[PDB]
Amino acid sequence: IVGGRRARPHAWPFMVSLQLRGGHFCGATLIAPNFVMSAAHCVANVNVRAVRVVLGAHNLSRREPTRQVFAVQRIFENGYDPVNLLNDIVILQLNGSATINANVQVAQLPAQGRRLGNGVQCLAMGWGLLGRNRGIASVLQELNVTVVTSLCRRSNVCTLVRGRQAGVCFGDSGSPLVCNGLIHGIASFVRGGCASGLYPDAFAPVAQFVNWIDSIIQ
Ligand SMILES: *[C@@H]1O[C@H](CO[C@@H]2O[C@@H](C)[C@@H](O)[C@@H](O)[C@@H]2O)[C@@H](O[C@@H]2O[C@H](CO)[C@@H](O)[C@H](O)[C@H]2NC(C)=O)[C@H](O)[C@H]1NC(C)=O
Repeated sequence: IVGGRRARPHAWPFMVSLQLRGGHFCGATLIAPNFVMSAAHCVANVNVRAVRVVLGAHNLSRREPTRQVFAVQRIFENGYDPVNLLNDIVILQLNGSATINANVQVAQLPAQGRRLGNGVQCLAMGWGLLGRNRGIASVLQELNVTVVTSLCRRSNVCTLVRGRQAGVCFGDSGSPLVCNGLIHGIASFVRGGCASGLYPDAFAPVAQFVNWIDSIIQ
């Protein structure tokens, strides 16, 4: 997240960090005790059996007892198109079920097909790069963004910060976009580099995949 701010500790208990030996590489959202939702791009070229799903985290640089770590048991895809950057969503079934508490919670999803109008206010978040040249964040970052339909296709939910350069960046892919209390997007891709101030950030439109999601998590 470029130009954002540190989130209050555990302000978003549904926020997930996907990690590999080296550490954080993508975000995710807890949508049920044993299911997380992320971007298909995140697991396209990675050894799923090596991925660690970290719940209840805030500062990735410190050892946190509030954390709960799981492995990926199964993957559910929905037609991800790596060339056109479409259907960038995947559901990862965990090797166990999370203990729901103050630091680990299930997110609320929108109604199937619900679209967001131009002007909707959302909150983007993630442990991605802090700048168009700053590196991965230690403390979870959040950012106020506005939904825009221009310079965006109907197959995406896009957002833009006006009056300054800010937005999601590398490492934020798969992270949730919260709008009106519901997870309406999954960070997918940027254009013109991070926080260009020109191209809106693109997210997978969660609302379009609700019936699919529900068929899997019950
Ligand atoms: C910046 O964003 C915060 C948080 O956004 C809201 O909550 C998110 C979880 C998501 O649901 C978004 O769609 C929401 O817009 C805004 O904080 C709210 O501020 C109002 C007063 O302006 C207050 O009454 C609410 O309780 C706050 N909500 C929360 C959860 O903190 C804030 O207004 C935004 N600022 C700007 C200038 O956009």
